[PDB]
Amino acid sequence: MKEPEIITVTLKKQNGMGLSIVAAKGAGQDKLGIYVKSVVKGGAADVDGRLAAGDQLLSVDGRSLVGLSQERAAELMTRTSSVVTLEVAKQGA
Repeated sequence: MKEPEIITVTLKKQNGMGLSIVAAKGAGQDKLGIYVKSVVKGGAADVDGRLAAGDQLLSVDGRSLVGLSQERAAELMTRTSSVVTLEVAKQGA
């Protein structure tokens, strides 16, 4: 069985979020997680070096995006305060 690495990271907003995301399902998960399609060079997450491309997102600022659409997650990420906590999962398919 595949065993990824999920960790909650805390980053701030410099000029939005330069990274692609997707709301789909997978294995051992009958919901829709917010996966990271890619990260635009220059973004706070890219420059820092925490999350990577082809990852999964569960919790955001204390909340949980388990079973939400790409719009709901993306819209929620933009409607956040200065600091934004995100729990990424080290995986890939």
